[PDB]
Amino acid sequence: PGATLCLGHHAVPNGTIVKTITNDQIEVTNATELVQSSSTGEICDSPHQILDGENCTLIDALLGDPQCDGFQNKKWDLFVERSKAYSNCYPYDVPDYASLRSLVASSGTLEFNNESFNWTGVTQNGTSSACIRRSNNSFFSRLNWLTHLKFKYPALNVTMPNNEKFDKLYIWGVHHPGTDNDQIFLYAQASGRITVSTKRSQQTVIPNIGSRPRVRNIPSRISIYWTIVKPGDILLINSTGNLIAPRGYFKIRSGKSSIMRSDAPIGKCNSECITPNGSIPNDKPFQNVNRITYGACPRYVKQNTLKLATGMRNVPE
Amino acid sequence: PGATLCLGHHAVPNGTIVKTITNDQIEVTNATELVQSSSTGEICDSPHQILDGENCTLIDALLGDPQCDGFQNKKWDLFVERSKAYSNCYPYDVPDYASLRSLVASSGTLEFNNESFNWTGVTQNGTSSACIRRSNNSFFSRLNWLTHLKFKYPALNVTMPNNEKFDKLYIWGVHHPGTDNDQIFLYAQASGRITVSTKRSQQTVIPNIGSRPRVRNIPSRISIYWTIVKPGDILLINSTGNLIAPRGYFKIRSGKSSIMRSDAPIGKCNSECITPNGSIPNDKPFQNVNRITYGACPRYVKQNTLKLATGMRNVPE
Amino acid sequence: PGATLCLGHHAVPNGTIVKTITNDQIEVTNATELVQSSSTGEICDSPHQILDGENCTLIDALLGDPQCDGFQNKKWDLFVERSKAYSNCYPYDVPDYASLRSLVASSGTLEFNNESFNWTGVTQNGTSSACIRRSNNSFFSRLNWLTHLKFKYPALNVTMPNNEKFDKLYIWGVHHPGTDNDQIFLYAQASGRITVSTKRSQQTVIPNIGSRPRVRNIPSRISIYWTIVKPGDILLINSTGNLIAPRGYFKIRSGKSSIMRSDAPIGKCNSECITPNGSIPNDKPFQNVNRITYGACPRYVKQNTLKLATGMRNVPE
Amino acid sequence: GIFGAIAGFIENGWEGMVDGWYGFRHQNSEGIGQAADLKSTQAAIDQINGKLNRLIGKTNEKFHQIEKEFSEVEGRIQDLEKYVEDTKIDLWSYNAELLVALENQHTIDLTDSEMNKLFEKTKKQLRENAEDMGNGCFKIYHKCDNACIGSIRNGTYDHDVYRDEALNNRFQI
Amino acid sequence: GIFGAIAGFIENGWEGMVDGWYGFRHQNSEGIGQAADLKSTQAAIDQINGKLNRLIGKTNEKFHQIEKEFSEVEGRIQDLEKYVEDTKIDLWSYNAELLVALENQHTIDLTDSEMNKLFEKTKKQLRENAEDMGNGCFKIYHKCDNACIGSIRNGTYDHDVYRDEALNNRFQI
Amino acid sequence: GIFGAIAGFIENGWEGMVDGWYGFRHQNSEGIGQAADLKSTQAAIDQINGKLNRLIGKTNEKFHQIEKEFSEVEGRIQDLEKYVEDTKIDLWSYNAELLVALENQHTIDLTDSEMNKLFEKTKKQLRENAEDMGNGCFKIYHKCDNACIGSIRNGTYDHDVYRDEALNNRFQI
Ligand SMILES: *[C@@H]1O[C@H](CO)[C@@H](O[C@@H]2O[C@H](CO)[C@@H](O[C@@H]3O[C@H](CO[C@H]4O[C@H](CO)[C@@H](O)[C@H](O)[C@@H]4O)[C@@H](O)[C@H](O[C@H]4O[C@H](CO)[C@@H](O)[C@H](O)[C@@H]4O)[C@@H]3O)[C@H](O)[C@H]2NC(C)=O)[C@H](O)[C@H]1NC(C)=O
Ligand SMILES: *[C@@H]1O[C@H](CO)[C@@H](O[C@@H]2O[C@H](CO)[C@@H](O[C@@H]3O[C@H](CO[C@H]4O[C@H](CO)[C@@H](O)[C@H](O)[C@@H]4O)[C@@H](O)[C@H](O[C@H]4O[C@H](CO)[C@@H](O)[C@H](O)[C@@H]4O)[C@@H]3O)[C@H](O)[C@H]2NC(C)=O)[C@H](O)[C@H]1NC(C)=O
Ligand SMILES: *[C@@H]1O[C@H](CO)[C@@H](O[C@@H]2O[C@H](CO)[C@@H](O[C@@H]3O[C@H](CO[C@H]4O[C@H](CO)[C@@H](O)[C@H](O)[C@@H]4O)[C@@H](O)[C@H](O[C@H]4O[C@H](CO)[C@@H](O)[C@H](O)[C@@H]4O)[C@@H]3O)[C@H](O)[C@H]2NC(C)=O)[C@H](O)[C@H]1NC(C)=O
Ligand SMILES: *[C@@H]1O[C@H](CO)[C@@H](O[C@@H]2O[C@H](CO)[C@@H](O[C@@H]3O[C@H](CO)[C@@H](O)[C@H](O)[C@@H]3O)[C@H](O)[C@H]2NC(C)=O)[C@H](O)[C@H]1NC(C)=O
Ligand SMILES: *[C@@H]1O[C@H](CO)[C@@H](O[C@@H]2O[C@H](CO)[C@@H](O[C@@H]3O[C@H](CO)[C@@H](O)[C@H](O)[C@@H]3O)[C@H](O)[C@H]2NC(C)=O)[C@H](O)[C@H]1NC(C)=O
Ligand SMILES: *[C@@H]1O[C@H](CO)[C@@H](O[C@@H]2O[C@H](CO)[C@@H](O[C@@H]3O[C@H](CO)[C@@H](O)[C@H](O)[C@@H]3O)[C@H](O)[C@H]2NC(C)=O)[C@H](O)[C@H]1NC(C)=O
Ligand SMILES: *[C@@H]1O[C@H](CO)[C@@H](O[C@@H]2O[C@H](CO)[C@@H](O)[C@H](O)[C@H]2NC(C)=O)[C@H](O)[C@H]1NC(C)=O
Ligand SMILES: *[C@@H]1O[C@H](CO)[C@@H](O[C@@H]2O[C@H](CO)[C@@H](O)[C@H](O)[C@H]2NC(C)=O)[C@H](O)[C@H]1NC(C)=O
Ligand SMILES: *[C@@H]1O[C@H](CO)[C@@H](O[C@@H]2O[C@H](CO)[C@@H](O)[C@H](O)[C@H]2NC(C)=O)[C@H](O)[C@H]1NC(C)=O
Ligand SMILES: *[C@@H]1O[C@H](CO)[C@@H](O)[C@H](O)[C@H]1NC(C)=O
Ligand SMILES: *[C@@H]1O[C@H](CO)[C@@H](O)[C@H](O)[C@H]1NC(C)=O
Ligand SMILES: *[C@@H]1O[C@H](CO)[C@@H](O)[C@H](O)[C@H]1NC(C)=O
Ligand SMILES: *[C@@H]1O[C@H](CO)[C@@H](O)[C@H](O)[C@H]1NC(C)=O
Ligand SMILES: *[C@@H]1O[C@H](CO)[C@@H](O)[C@H](O)[C@H]1NC(C)=O
Ligand SMILES: *[C@@H]1O[C@H](CO)[C@@H](O)[C@H](O)[C@H]1NC(C)=O
Ligand SMILES: *[C@@H]1O[C@H](CO)[C@@H](O)[C@H](O)[C@H]1NC(C)=O
Ligand SMILES: *[C@@H]1O[C@H](CO)[C@@H](O)[C@H](O)[C@H]1NC(C)=O
Ligand SMILES: *[C@@H]1O[C@H](CO)[C@@H](O)[C@H](O)[C@H]1NC(C)=O
Ligand SMILES: *[C@@H]1O[C@H](CO)[C@@H](O)[C@H](O)[C@H]1NC(C)=O
Ligand SMILES: *[C@@H]1O[C@H](CO)[C@@H](O)[C@H](O)[C@H]1NC(C)=O
Ligand SMILES: *[C@@H]1O[C@H](CO)[C@@H](O)[C@H](O)[C@H]1NC(C)=O
Ligand SMILES: *[C@@H]1O[C@H](CO)[C@@H](O)[C@H](O)[C@H]1NC(C)=O
Repeated sequence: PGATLCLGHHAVPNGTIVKTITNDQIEVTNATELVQSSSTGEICDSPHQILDGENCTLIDALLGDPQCDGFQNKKWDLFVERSKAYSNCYPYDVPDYASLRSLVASSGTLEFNNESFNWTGVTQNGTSSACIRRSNNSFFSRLNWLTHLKFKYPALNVTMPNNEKFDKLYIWGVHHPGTDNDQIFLYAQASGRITVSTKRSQQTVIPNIGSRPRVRNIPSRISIYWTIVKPGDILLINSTGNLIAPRGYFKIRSGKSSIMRSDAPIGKCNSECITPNGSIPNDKPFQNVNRITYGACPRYVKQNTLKLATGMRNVPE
Repeated sequence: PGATLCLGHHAVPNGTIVKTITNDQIEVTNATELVQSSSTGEICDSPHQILDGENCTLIDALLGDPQCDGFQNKKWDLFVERSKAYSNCYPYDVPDYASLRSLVASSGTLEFNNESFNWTGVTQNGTSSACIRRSNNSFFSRLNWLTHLKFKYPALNVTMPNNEKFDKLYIWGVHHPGTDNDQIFLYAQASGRITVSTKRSQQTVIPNIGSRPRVRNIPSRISIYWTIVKPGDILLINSTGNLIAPRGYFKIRSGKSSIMRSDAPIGKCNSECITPNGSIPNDKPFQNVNRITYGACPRYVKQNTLKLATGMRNVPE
Repeated sequence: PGATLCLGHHAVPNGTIVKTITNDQIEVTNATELVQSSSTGEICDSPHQILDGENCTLIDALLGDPQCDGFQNKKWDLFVERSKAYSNCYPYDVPDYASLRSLVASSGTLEFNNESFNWTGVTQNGTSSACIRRSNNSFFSRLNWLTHLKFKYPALNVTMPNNEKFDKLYIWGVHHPGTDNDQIFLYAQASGRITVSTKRSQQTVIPNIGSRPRVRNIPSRISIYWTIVKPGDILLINSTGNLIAPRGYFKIRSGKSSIMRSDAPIGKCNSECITPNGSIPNDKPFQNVNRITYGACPRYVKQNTLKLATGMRNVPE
Repeated sequence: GIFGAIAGFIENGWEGMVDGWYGFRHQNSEGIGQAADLKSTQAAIDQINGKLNRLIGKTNEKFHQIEKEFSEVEGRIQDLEKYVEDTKIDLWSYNAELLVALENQHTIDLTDSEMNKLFEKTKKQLRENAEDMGNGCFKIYHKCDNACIGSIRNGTYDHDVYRDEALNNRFQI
Repeated sequence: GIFGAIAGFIENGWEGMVDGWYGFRHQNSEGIGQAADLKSTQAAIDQINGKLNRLIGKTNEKFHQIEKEFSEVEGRIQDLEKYVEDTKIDLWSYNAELLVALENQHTIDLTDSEMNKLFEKTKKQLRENAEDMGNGCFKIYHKCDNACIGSIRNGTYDHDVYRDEALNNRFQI
Repeated sequence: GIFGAIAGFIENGWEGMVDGWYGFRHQNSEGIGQAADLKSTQAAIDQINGKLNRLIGKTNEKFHQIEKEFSEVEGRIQDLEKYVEDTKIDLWSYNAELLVALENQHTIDLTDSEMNKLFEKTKKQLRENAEDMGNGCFKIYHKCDNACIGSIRNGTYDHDVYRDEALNNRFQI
């Protein structure tokens, strides 16, 4: 009689299809998903310091638009800009807006030390009806609108040395008045010229009087510029009018910080990876949620699923 | 006596050499080429809408150089620029020529709606002997050369609102006269200043009188600029002379369109992939014909051949 | 009795750990390192023509700062800039410094032909106490500081045609005086305007009088610009003052040349691959020494070791 | 599939083997039984976990990068920003597609190998006391009760004990 | 080569087998013959076509990109445009070189595997009626006419029918 | 490991075999000996050198590139320069990690294959004159002096010479 001894392997009733080198569809006993394709919809507030911009662009908070006063001296790992945000101070533009945005975002701080600039000969703290702070007329909190003292605007030549261990980032601007009358009213001469300089750099700007289409009923404009002053170097503002001067400087750091456009609500939760659609788990090596990511994230790929076999070929009865 | 039963495999007299992980030269029974390395020499006119530039750069057709009048309002998947092409109107330059070229190319249309600009106070439709249209003196078809009316050039302040659902692309320019005399002759004052503006942007340009080396015997120059005006925004041209004004706007779309430099003839044929050397088949996954491609194309690699084995190792008798 | 015949394989007492697809730690009999992770510390002077900048940036040698006179007409495969280097002539800046640096570096030559420019009406060869050459006051060797002749500076309009087979690269500049007095002293009129032009291009520059913080006790500045003039084209300098004119042109080539920042000493040795830390051997396919390389180099990767098994699995007794 | 066991000479898997990946079925005088082989099962599982270790939970930190969506037409610099990101994504997508396809081919083959190794080890153990039926089963030419079958599964089977009995049954007319 | 059949224990291929990739040659009482095995042949061919499906006709559409040739020196922005494209091309070139070399190693090995599997299946079928000569051939120890050889090629050979005859011829002095 | 020989049915390697990678140990009437097999050894070594040829000394020349370190904050264009290089380095780092892991898996498997092939070739050679003990060793059922063992190592062993003697010893009670 004897006996029979058979060698075999298992199989399952619920197989999954995977791709191989030789065959785009072969059934295996089990598999695991390698592409993360969903989010909860929320930006988790840990473990990164999230700063919700709310109504303010980063730039508006930098300048000191009055609805952004809560943002003074704050820090962030990720600054989140909302699409509903809007400016509500003096209408402005920034040549190379994206570069200023990027470098502030990347520095990750709005820390501002004031400095005593020698503005003898002019009227400081100019205000306007387009930049309201508690029903009064006001201005950009970190800028200083200089006008004439007794219908006289003497030639300015103000120095500010960097004797510190770190870089100073100076934000300043140029008023472009709406009419020739306004140019005389505010500065008591025909359009000036500004020249901000250091030992390594110089930026000269020409004010240009004229009407632009009204933004919040204001046809004048301010053009914002910036200057980085290194240790042992000196800031030098030369002007004969139209200067929107700095009240001080921003510290500029390096670090992990950045900025992201998103409309996701901020949650009380912990998640290393952030996208504009919400935080995503980072167990998987790939994701197709968003090409824009921050933190320890799976790498973005075009595929929406990639099945890795974690079992043998399934061969049913 | 019994019998003999031998197991074997085939072989061929004409083997091919392939590369492997362990050996750069092993003979297999058969192989297929994975690098496409040839073209017929022709750009196939299907399935992409090809527009042969012939004598005209895209920019010349945009502006309305007189040999490019056939190109008015045309569309393209791929615009093809020829190396023999040349300009034959008023000598010009474009700061950031490449960016204007790119964005028009990518929009894929030259569709132009005219608009009734309020040019009361000046003489429109200025002409020149360097821009010939049917033996008469003429100008760029889409631009408007404004000169004095009765030796007077009043200050211009013309508005054009975008009340449409789409962006408008405005092309305009600044005349730089050859001499001080010509500046008075054409505009009745010393060199002006132009200021084209919107709610989000402003471009001011200074005309600069002086001689440049003659191009087609003309030492003056026009500098071309552009402006995109969004829905609910308004164009505003401020000027005291030297304005080469727009007659209207170009629609700007997004899509599949682009531009390619090539001297290949256009064929009556069907081919998904286009290079500057001609169309190429796209059966293979790689090609070494050109790094510049358009359509569904094999990916460019440095190798000129890559043999994939499609048979077993060849082991002759 | 019979016999016993055993089949086996070798093993070693000193195994090495390698990574595999299925196991991050498996012992093999032998392995070879694929990441080059060290240098001797020296830049080998062969087989590439190394030019040690020493005290001079490439730009200083281009302009002709007086400590850089040894560099006139020299060639290089790799120009090496030292961090100790400093300028000691007239304080200057270059808008787009990086682009001029890059294109000279890449051309790989400083070959300079002088040209006889028609400067009748002015005083050539202006000097200064901030640019010392053998205790005398001097200037940038390749530039020409034009001042008034008999308190008169006539309008300049000087032509220089490129009748050659190759491009000419012209380097020129604009003096920005410290005070209004100095502007009259040197040029006998109020601030001029320069306009360098060709058939395809024009660069107009506005001088801007004013004080900048002193660099080597000098508050004035020169701003350096450049112009490439093609075969059959013509250079044209228009000016009413403030021109720092060229004495001639640089040949511009294409080739293998470049530039590297390093403080490594130059050795008498042969090595195809150069990094800022010194030359490295190129037997291995990868390196983690520096992402900046020149020559036939291993590719930079983040890993500091990668062990390739060159033997079987080690299975000790 | 490259070894020829799973989806080859083993006609199909066993859905009723739920305690291991590989195993033994027998018929003898005491009935018909089944048991898992732990060592084979663990060998395949360890190797698959080795792959998973390299792929699960090994992500990389990025912080400030470049802009990848744009509200305005700009031309040159934006073309280059878009192109770089599109380039990056295609190469990573290629890497992910190739990884999965190679790993999957290799997982299918290593699982087949583990089956083949268990069959070969068992065949050697049985020496001249059994013949291979060609479908993963051995005809054992001697009385082999549950303790005997047990001794084969456990690697303790002494083939000399049954050799006389088996040779005789094997080479009979 | 990794299984040891093609370019191993099978000394060479047969140029005169033009109707399949793998097959049988025999010598018996009725003469000397040849026949292809379709199943082995198709198994290898299907797998190679599987690779071809992934590589042939699977290209990607690109439209507006960046400029990759330049008529003027420009410096910074052009360096970066050139660098990005040079970077892209080297990584794709690397991908293509590695793909071909891995696929080729694997094709050579799968074809060798298919040969080894056909040899192993045949060896089991013959049970104790034949011995392996070490060069891909079996010495069959019984009269085996064309229908018998046919039955081995077709998987219908009944080994019990010839077992007596074969054992006797095998273990004779 | 995929063939089951090295770190499988061969329990361990031999540290005292220093003249080859693979080899033979014997016990017979004249004593206990060892010898390397050159052909197996060379087959594995050639294949590993084939890999080394593709990896050692095959570097690529680059000259002027882009700047990769910066002394000033600049914003947009520098972000894009940094990003491109960071992108390039991660993809090359990925390529190097994957290469080493695949090549290593394959080297371990080809070395195991070479061992298995030498065992299989030897098993066939011995025909009915020996049985496999399951640990890489054959019990040879006849007097086999040093010249006989030599003839097996050299591929010249004539199995018909000892067949009578071996069959008798094999199937005795
Ligand atoms: C099909 O194939 C897959 C992959 O091979 C198998 O899934 C794995 O199964 C194991 C065991 O069931 C799981 O191990 C558990 O991991 C938990 C962590 O899960 C979270 O975090 C990981 C990433 O770190 C994510 O992958 C995952 O999605 C979750 O978000 C642990 O918390 C578990 O711990 C429990 O058991 C241990 C015992 O040691 C205790 O100490 C704990 O207290 C706790 O009770 C556990 O270790 C593993 O997560 C699964 N991996 C994946 C990728 O999904 C399937 O099992 C298999 N299917 C079948 C039918 O075989
Ligand atoms: C060596 O190895 C290669 C690859 O394995 C083999 O070449 C293949 O062979 C098959 C059969 O001969 C070919 O199949 C045919 O494809 C035609 C399409 O060809 C064009 O388009 C493809 C891409 O879509 C390109 O690859 C190709 O270059 C051509 O531009 C079909 O039109 C054919 O159809 C014919 O037969 C069918 C029968 O089903 C009918 O329905 C049709 O009416 C028609 O008569 C056919 O399907 C295949 O193209 C080849 N591939 C490649 C990549 O070249 C060799 O056969 C092999 N050599 C040897 C000696 O074995
Ligand atoms: C562990 O694994 C590694 C790799 O498999 C083995 O190392 C190799 O061993 C061989 C032989 O010992 C070496 O071959 C020799 O190469 C020399 C060149 O070396 C330099 O250049 C190469 C790149 O071109 C670099 O890889 C290397 O680091 C050196 O900078 C030759 O000069 C040698 O020539 C000598 O012998 C020949 C005989 O033909 C004579 O003609 C010459 O006159 C001269 O005497 C020789 O060819 C090889 O370099 C090693 N490769 C690597 C990558 O290191 C180990 O052998 C192995 N270990 C063990 C214990 O087995
Ligand atoms: C150049 O032309 C533009 C466009 O006409 C001039 O701007 C326009 O100026 C008027 C007022 O001077 C604005 O009228 C407004 O009407 C609303 C009614 O709802 C009223 O609430 C406001 O108080 C205001 O009076 C008009 O909107 C405005 N348009 C734009 C687009 O700015 C411009 O003033 C002219 N330039 C010069 C230098 O005069
Ligand atoms: C600055 O100098 C340049 C170069 O000398 C002046 O341009 C030159 O002007 C003359 C005419 O005024 C051009 O002469 C031409 O000669 C041809 C003969 O073939 C004739 O057909 C033309 O009608 C013309 O008279 C000369 O080519 C031209 N050269 C260049 C390079 O433009 C320029 O006018 C001077 N600037 C000022 C403001 O005067
Ligand atoms: C705008 O204000 C700046 C800063 O006060 C003025 O520059 C300064 O000018 C004085 C001389 O006029 C420099 O004094 C120096 O003192 C040293 C003593 O060690 C002496 O060796 C020098 O000969 C020199 O007299 C001072 O350093 C300098 N500071 C800077 C930062 O440049 C500038 O002149 C004013 N602008 C105008 C148009 O006056
Ligand atoms: C994450 O958010 C992005 C938003 O950018 C989604 O991608 C867009 O989806 C819309 C509509 O589904 C498409 O028309 C666009 O083509 C996408 N935009 C871009 C810029 O690619 C994405 O679908 C979201 N993903 C998840 C998982 O929620
Ligand atoms: C396709 O056209 C291009 C034209 O750019 C050819 O590439 C050039 O070939 C010339 C001469 O053979 C070389 O000197 C250049 O180095 C190449 N230029 C560039 C920019 O790479 C290419 O040979 C053509 N290919 C085919 C298959 O026709
Ligand atoms: C080669 O030189 C570079 C100098 O850039 C070294 O990399 C820097 O090392 C310092 C200190 O070890 C770190 O703080 C920096 O993060 C590195 N700088 C950059 C820009 O990455 C590198 O260590 C040197 N390598 C060798 C092998 O000598
Ligand atoms: C099969 O069914 C079980 C039990 O319901 C489930 O947990 C498992 O994940 C399923 N496996 C697959 C591969 O679908
Ligand atoms: C943000 O602005 C909206 C109106 O634009 C207002 O409803 C909301 O209360 C504001 N919130 C804050 C915190 O300013
Ligand atoms: C700079 O300031 C000085 C001193 O007040 C003055 O003489 C000069 O005119 C100013 N220049 C400009 C351009 O504002
Ligand atoms: C070999 O010859 C045939 C018949 O002429 C041909 O069609 C086939 O493509 C050739 N194969 C190779 C691999 O060269
Ligand atoms: C293009 O211009 C050339 C001369 O430059 C001329 O021969 C040809 O006829 C022109 N064709 C068209 C369509 O303008
Ligand atoms: C703009 O137009 C207005 C109204 O005609 C005029 O007062 C002003 O001078 C113009 N400005 C410029 C710069 O052209
Ligand atoms: C082992 O030892 C030898 C002899 O000292 C040495 O040359 C060899 O490189 C070592 N091998 C490994 C893998 O460590
Ligand atoms: C370089 O300058 C330093 C001082 O800055 C000096 O010690 C050295 O001698 C100089 N060498 C040359 C060649 O100019
Ligand atoms: C200017 O300088 C050069 C070089 O020192 C000299 O040879 C030349 O004669 C000078 N030219 C004039 C006009 O003074
Ligand atoms: C250019 O030179 C000419 C001729 O000397 C002169 O009439 C004109 O004013 C100059 N223009 C400038 C901007 O220097
Ligand atoms: C085999 O081993 C298992 C250990 O789990 C034990 O239950 C069984 O009794 C053993 N049988 C024999 C016959 O060795
Ligand atoms: C084997 O099968 C083929 C079917 O094509 C048939 O021609 C042949 O007669 C069969 N022979 C036997 C003996 O089964
Ligand atoms: C086996 O071959 C070697 C050749 O190196 C020789 O030394 C030995 O005597 C041979 N022995 C036999 C029995 O063939």
